[PDB]
Amino acid sequence: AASPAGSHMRLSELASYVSGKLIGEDKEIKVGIFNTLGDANPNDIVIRHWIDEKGVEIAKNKEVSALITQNPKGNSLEYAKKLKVPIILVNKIELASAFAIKWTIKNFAPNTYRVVITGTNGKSTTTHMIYHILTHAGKKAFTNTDAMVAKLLAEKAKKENLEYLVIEVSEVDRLMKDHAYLMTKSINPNVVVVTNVALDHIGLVNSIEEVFEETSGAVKALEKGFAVLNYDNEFTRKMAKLTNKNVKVFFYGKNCPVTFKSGGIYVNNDLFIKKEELPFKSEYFIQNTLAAISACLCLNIPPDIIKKGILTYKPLKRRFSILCKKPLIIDDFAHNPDGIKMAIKSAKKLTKNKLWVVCAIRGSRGKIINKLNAESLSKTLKNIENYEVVITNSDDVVDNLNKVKKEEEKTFLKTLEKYNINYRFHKKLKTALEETLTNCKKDDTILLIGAQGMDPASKLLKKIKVIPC
Ligand SMILES: O=c1ccn([C@@H]2O[C@H](COP(=O)(O)OP(=O)(O)O)[C@@H](O)[C@H]2O)c(=O)[nH]1
Repeated sequence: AASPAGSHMRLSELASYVSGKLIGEDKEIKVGIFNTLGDANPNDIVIRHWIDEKGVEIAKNKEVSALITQNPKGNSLEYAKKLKVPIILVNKIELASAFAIKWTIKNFAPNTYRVVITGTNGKSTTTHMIYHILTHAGKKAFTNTDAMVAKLLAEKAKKENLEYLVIEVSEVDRLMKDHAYLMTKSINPNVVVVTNVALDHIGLVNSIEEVFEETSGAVKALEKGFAVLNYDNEFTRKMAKLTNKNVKVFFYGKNCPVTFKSGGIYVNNDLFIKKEELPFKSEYFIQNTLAAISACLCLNIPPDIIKKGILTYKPLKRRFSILCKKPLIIDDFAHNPDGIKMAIKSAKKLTKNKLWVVCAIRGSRGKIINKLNAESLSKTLKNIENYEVVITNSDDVVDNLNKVKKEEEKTFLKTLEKYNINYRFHKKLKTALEETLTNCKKDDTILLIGAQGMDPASKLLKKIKVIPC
C-alpha cells in the first residue's frame, strides 16, 4: 500500500489519496499533522465534515496547509479561492480520515503492534484494560479512549517512541456499513477484539442486523493475525464464519480457552485469576477481562505481565462501582437493553436480601430506547424474587439537553405496568435515592442504573451523608 513519507506533499496527490478534488492551484505543501481547526498549527491539514466562511478564515489565520471537507457551506469555496486556502472536496469524508490514520501511523509510529477493539458495549473498558496491561509493564502505548485518531496519535507519537497502538473503533451520524472495515484497514492491526453486538440507539435508527454487519467489517478487514471474539454473544460468535483464510479465531467465554468458571478465570484450563481476586464483579467486567487477556495473549505478552496488569486495573467511572457495602450500593452507567439486563442480573447475584433498582429515564433520547430499556428491566426482573423498582426523571440534576420529556416518562412507566412490575416513581433523583435509603435494610442491595440522569447519584449520596458508610 503506497503511503507517502516525509513532511512534504503535493496537493493534487493528497486529493487523490483522500478520493477528493483539489479546489485551487496545485503546489507542494509542508505538512504537520492532521488536526482540528481549533488546535491547528501552521502546516497542519484539517479534515472537517462542514466548513463555512469563518472556518476558511480561521484556516487562513492558522496557516493550515490544506482543508479537506465534504460540505463547503455558503460562499466558502469562493472565499477560500480568494484567501488562497487549498480546499479538497470529498464525497465520503471517512476516506480522508482513513488516509490520515494510515499516513500518521506510517510517518509517526510505523513499528508498532496494533489492536482494534469494537463492539456495542464494553469497548472502552476493554481498550482501557489492554492499554493498562501494556503501560503497567512499562511499554509505550497509545489509545484513543479517555479515562480524531490521527490527531491524537501524532500528538502522542511526537512525545514518545510508541510500541503499541490500542484503538477503539465505534459504530459511527449515519450508520456507514464500511466504517469499521475502513478504519480497521487503515490501522492494519495484529488483533481485532469484538466484545458483543447489542441493541443500542444506532441499531434502533437502523437495525441490529446492520449494526452486526458494520461491526463484522472490523473482522473482515483482517487478512492475518487474530480475531478475538466473545463466544457468549451470539452475534460475535457468528463472526467466526467471516474471518479470512489465514486469520486465527480466538474465542473467549464459556468452554473457551480463556474462560470464567468456578469463580475464577482460566487460561487453557489452568487457573489464572483466583476468585479471591474478583470480588463484587459484574458479568460485563468478567467478559471484558476475558477479552483483554485474550488480546494480550495474542500479542504474546508474558502471562505474569498480563496478570500484574489485571490485578492493578482501575476501572472507568460508573462501571458497576461499589459505593457502599452495607447496604451494597452499585452504580452502573447501563443505558441500553443489554447493559441493563447484565447490571440487574449481576446485582442480583450479589444480593443477600432485597434488590433495589433505581433507574433514571434517558431524557431527550426518544421513546423507543426508553420503552426497550423499560422492557429489558421488566423481563429481567420477572424471574427475580424480592425486589423493588424506583424510576426517576432526575429533574433536579439534569441539564436541558438531558431533560425527560412527557412522552418518554409515559412510555417508560407504561411498559413497567404492562409487565406487572411494581414501581415507585419520582421526578427528583434526590427523592428517589432518599426513599430507597430510608426504606431499605442493611443487607439489601441498591443498584443505580442510568446515563446522564444517574451520573450525579454518587455526588448526591455524599451530600446526604450515606457515603462514606
Ligand atoms: O467552518 C467552521 C469551522 C470551525 N469554526 C470555529 O472554529 C472553532 C474550532 O472548531 P473545531 O472544529 O476545531 O472544534 P468544534 O468547536 O467544532 O468542536 C469552533 O469554535 C468553531 O466555532 C467556524 O466558525 N466555522
